[PDB]
Amino acid sequence: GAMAPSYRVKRMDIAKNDEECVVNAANPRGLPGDGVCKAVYKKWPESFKNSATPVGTAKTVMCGTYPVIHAVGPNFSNYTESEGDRELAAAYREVAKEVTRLGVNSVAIPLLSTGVYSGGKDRLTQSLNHLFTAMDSTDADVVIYCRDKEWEKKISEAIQMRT
Ligand SMILES: [Cl-]
Ligand SMILES: [Cl-]
Ligand SMILES: [Cl-]
Repeated sequence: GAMAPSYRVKRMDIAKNDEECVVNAANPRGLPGDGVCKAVYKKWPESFKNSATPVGTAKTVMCGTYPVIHAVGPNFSNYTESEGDRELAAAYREVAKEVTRLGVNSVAIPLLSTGVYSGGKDRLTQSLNHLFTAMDSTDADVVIYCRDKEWEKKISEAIQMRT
């Protein structure tokens, strides 16, 4: 575990993370995809061997000894708000199980279902709160990656609000 487990946020490419493992915002089919998933495919393509997994689950594949946790958030274009919310919470719970199982002291994590899978809605708060629900009981240092300056501010405020 980390000596004083923390949450931090960074505005940069998660493919350049400084953590002991990465969470991919994966598609269920293990395809290279777009956004976070395409960056993860370019950086850790070996981790896409048998990475396909259902919505609401996480499947870890090693790239060398570096773990890539493929977490499949719901596409809110396809799910109802209710079912999508349930699956988004579940994906994060599976990430917490994997991070725990791997024994890492740190993890780089994107906000699941906030991009192409958001169904055109702002889901920062919904996705981050499900991340917290899942990760709060873990003792890894969590580093949340985002790309938008306004998101960085909002994520940072939500972290600081709890401390
Ligand atoms: Cl960058
Ligand atoms: Cl997404
Ligand atoms: Cl972002």
